Amino acid sequence: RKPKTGILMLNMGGPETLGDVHDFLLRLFLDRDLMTLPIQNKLAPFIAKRLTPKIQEQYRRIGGGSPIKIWTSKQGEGMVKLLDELSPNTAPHKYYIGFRYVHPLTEEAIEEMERDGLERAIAFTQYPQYSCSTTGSSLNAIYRYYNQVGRKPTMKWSTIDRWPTHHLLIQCFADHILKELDHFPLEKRSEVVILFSAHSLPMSVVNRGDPYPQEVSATVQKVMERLEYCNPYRLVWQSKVGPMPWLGPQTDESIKGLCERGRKNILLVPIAFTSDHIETLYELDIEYSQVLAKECGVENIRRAESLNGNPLFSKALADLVHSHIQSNELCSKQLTLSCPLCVNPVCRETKSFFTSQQL
Amino acid sequence: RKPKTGILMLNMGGPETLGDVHDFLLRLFLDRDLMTLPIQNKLAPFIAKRLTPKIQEQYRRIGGGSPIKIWTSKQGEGMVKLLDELSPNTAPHKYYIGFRYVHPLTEEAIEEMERDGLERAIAFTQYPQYSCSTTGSSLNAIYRYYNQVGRKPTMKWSTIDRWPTHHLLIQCFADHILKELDHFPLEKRSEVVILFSAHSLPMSVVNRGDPYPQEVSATVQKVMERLEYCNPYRLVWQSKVGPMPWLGPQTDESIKGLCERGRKNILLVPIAFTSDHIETLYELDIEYSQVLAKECGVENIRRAESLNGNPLFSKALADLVHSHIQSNELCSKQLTLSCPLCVNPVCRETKSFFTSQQL
Ligand SMILES: CCCC1=Nc2nc(CNc3ccc(Cl)cc3)nn2C(=O)C1
Ligand SMILES: CCCC1=Nc2nc(CNc3ccc(Cl)cc3)nn2C(=O)C1
Ligand code: FES
Ligand code: FES
Repeated sequence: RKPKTGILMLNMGGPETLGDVHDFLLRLFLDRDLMTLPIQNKLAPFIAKRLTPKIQEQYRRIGGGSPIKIWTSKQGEGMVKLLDELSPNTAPHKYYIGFRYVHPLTEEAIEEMERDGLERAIAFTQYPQYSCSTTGSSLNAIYRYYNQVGRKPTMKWSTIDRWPTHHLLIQCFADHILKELDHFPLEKRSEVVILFSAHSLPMSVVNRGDPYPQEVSATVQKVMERLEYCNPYRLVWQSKVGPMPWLGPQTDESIKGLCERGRKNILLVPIAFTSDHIETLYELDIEYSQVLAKECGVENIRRAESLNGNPLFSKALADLVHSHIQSNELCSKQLTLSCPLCVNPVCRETKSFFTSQQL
Repeated sequence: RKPKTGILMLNMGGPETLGDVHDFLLRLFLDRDLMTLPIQNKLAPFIAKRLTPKIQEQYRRIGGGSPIKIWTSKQGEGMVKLLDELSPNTAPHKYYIGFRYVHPLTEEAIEEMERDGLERAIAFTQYPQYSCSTTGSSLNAIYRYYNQVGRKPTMKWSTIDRWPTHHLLIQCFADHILKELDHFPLEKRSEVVILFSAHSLPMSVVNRGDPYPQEVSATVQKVMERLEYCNPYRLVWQSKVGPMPWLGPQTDESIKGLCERGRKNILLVPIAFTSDHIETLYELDIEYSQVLAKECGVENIRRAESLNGNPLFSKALADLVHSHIQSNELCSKQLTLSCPLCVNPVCRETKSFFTSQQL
């Protein structure tokens, strides 16, 4: 039977092999929604070639590439198997992967969805918490695609544009935290500090009204509420690059600071990610948990397992799509409000693209 | 009958009359927990005398002084009346007001509680969301009082040090938002943007790991959950002072930004305050809603009523104390973890003061 409903899973993506690193970095630094550097179409290629060896070396240290596509695929397969049973009037369902910076690109996925002749298309961001830098840029690419080709879509579009507090997402995080708490020495379990580590944002993005920090904070609160506040916690921020101000405190300085103040039993939680990638496998697990932690005299530092192949996460994705379909929603209420200090004209056009869709 | 249980309600306070402004500013700029300044003991009286006319004029604009003491007293009386019936084994209950920067000062309240011979003393911060600059500095003052006086307490101490998601606090905000939504023209109700406006913090405090922004975000999420996401919202930050970086976006810039982008129907919500004071009556209601809003061409800008005399809020306070008593908690789990980049040694001493209390 031909596919009736397409679920486009949106992520920035990462290079699968060392050979993919250069083009990954090229697309990243060309992303005007992320950064407006001068002589962009010529300054970004210089940055890409200069940083490729360093970034190749990071991926070599975690096994040669990013696992994002593998995990996204497994999660999508499970989502589809459930949806075909959950929602037979919109079946058969097909998942598509739309990466921002590597193949398959969002634009290639849209071409395939259209070639498949879908009736309905769901832009399903894989970022639970919305940032203009993540979900916003992915959604812009969908709007831009139809604007560049100059023709209108042959499928009815809608988006699941955020889901920071979905009860099954929360249950997954709480399950992985408890599982990891069990791996500390029993005499130190109560002593463990839970560091929720989310990707940071430049302060210039925070200060123009990006909803990401507040939504990440809501995920943290719902998790800790499900855990009945069993351990103390803090929300800290990782992966800052460059010389500009970013939202802190930084994860690495917070680890170092806890250690120097007698808190040497630490549980890291990647609260803004749904699978492993360079920011967990390299930044948290190598740079912080092995190098920094040893330098500071950590007793035990562990990290909750990424959601990856947990079947409850696939259930969460299918439940989100099912509710989205039954409610006839085109987007969240939050998407109808663009950032108060937004300077990009595309954001309003992308918003209107989804709110005006024929049902 | 002799009072048995004292509830010390902690707030920064504000000057009741124009004559109180100078000493209010003096204590404010002498507070090393709130800000560090060179030669503070001679610099602060310079700043205090310089700023007194300006600040007296702000208070003149809202009727001659701060209403905080009035509202705190009404809230405390209602709390006590309920507690005497909720918890007769700890009755009679008596509330005490402990202001940081005006009379009655935290130190004066502690003296009175001790003189009254209470069996039990509860440090009940009136900030639902914890910052080291608000609740932390108030709790430090309790520890420092016993440290300076050289004696030990004659009453058993505990603290309710935060409550950002208490279900009755959330209901009060939701009720006031709905009531104010009804005062917009019906044809614009759906169009209203809800700006949750919380007092900002300097980035130097945020980057230390202060828990405030995450907890404020959690209050916002629970309110909007109760409101069923009926309107788009943003969390923005007010009351920045000085030239250093603070957490944004600023409330004033956000109002102006919305107006220039076509969102001319705005509901302000003071999400980190429990009553009116200068930041609502002057900054929000005069500086932003009358002057700024008129210059930008707002159609309707309103503000949810502060919780003030709402009897449901008094029920929330009594429910908090009652549950605190039943559970034998000395403090939240979160208080047992100091800021990872905290450089102030009193914070740990204060923490230990409460965790170590005889039950
Ligand atoms: C306005 C452009 C300035 C820039 N904004 C940026 N954001 C990021 C990473 N964003 C991110 C957030 C959450 C998650 Cl889950 C993953 C990724 N990198 N970056 C830059 O290099 C320049
Ligand atoms: C002219 C005064 C200089 C300063 N004023 C400051 N205010 C604060 C945060 N206060 C705060 C109040 C209420 C709430 Cl709900 C939350 C937070 N920090 N701070 C400084 O460091 C210096
Ligand atoms: S920047 Fe957030 S909407 Fe354009
Ligand atoms: S600064 Fe937060 S504990 Fe001292």
